[PDB]
Amino acid sequence: MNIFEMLRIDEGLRLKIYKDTEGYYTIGIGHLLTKSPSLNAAKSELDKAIGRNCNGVITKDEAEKLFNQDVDAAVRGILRNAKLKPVYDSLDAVRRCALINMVFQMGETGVAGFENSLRMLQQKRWDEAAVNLAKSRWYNQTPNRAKRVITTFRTGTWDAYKNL
Repeated sequence: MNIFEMLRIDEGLRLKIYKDTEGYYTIGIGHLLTKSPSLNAAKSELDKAIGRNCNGVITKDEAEKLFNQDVDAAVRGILRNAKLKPVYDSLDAVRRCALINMVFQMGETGVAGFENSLRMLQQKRWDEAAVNLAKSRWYNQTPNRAKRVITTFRTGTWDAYKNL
């Protein structure tokens, strides 16, 4: 299993503009288009992102291209972030995937907001950190996905996804 397959499981793939769990306009593999209520603002952003007149729809190829860009940007973001980089560097390969997953869903800023949990991960206090991560809006809003990520940090294996 790898970051791409993990994220493809968590986000799904949709080839027509859709609304995410928060109600925002998204397309592909969790690619947020805009937080704006306008489907028109969304269709404009989409065309700008793809470089063609899409009319709210894209091909598999376009979805994957967007996905490659987003995972890349998430990774580069972590490495440039002063709060995030040290944590990332301290982790093993599977757990690194869990942090990337959080960053892709919630942005750098958002994850950087989990101060206490980050400190516990850096310390390698797995169980403690899993309990702390669960005390967030994130966990209450998307509990099954949060649980999968949480189990990933807790165990350092892909068991939560080997099911799926």
